[PDB]
Amino acid sequence: GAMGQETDWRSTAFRQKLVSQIEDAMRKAGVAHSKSSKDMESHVFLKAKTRDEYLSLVARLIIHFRDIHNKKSQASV
Repeated sequence: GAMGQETDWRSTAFRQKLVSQIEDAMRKAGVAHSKSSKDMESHVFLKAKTRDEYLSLVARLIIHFRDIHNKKSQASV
């Protein structure tokens, strides 16, 4: 798989993998404004209080991206 535990979201592998996801969704999402994925993920982390807060804000971000590019929906940035 990838990992067994779940009490170390501060691990490089963790943030790393997540960073790639956000970068992938954005790419296919077709957007441009903020600094960059790396910068976006970094902010979310420092903005989060726990592995949940981050994983939460991250998911919403990725999902919102898929919708914007998905079209035929609301999509409000």
